[PDB]
Amino acid sequence: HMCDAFVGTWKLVSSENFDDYMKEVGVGFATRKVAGMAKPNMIISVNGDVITIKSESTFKNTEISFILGQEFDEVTADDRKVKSTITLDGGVLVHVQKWDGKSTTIKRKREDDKLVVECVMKGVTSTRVYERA
Ligand SMILES: Cn1nc(CSc2ccc(Cl)cc2)cc1O
Repeated sequence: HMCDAFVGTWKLVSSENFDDYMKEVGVGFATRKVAGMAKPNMIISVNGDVITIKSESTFKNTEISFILGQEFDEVTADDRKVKSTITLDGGVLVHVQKWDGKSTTIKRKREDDKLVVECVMKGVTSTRVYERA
């Protein structure tokens, strides 16, 4: 019910430090270049307890479906095989991905009419701002 503020179709309007985030994650040069060019839409829906987040771009369409607090396997757009858990903490969707003894966290929050996505890998944060399509 509260997760309703996230539901809809969103379009990327700005990005900061995404290349640096991808470097910290271990993404190679060619994938960074093509992924960094993408202007994805993010489509979020809910059906009962199941949340679906789709990312659609010229680089790589992805779709994850999950229940809050319940681990799932995810193949990321850059082809990492990760174990993911997504929870809703104080109104923020918090997505933790674990692989090869590493961890990254993606937070999605509503701020004004934006959906702000913060991606953190060690000390490196990328901020990506989406608005309604
Ligand atoms: C935060 N984020 N992630 C994507 C998918 S593309 C992607 C590429 C490389 C990495 Cl490391 C993560 C994601 C699009 C977007 O706004």
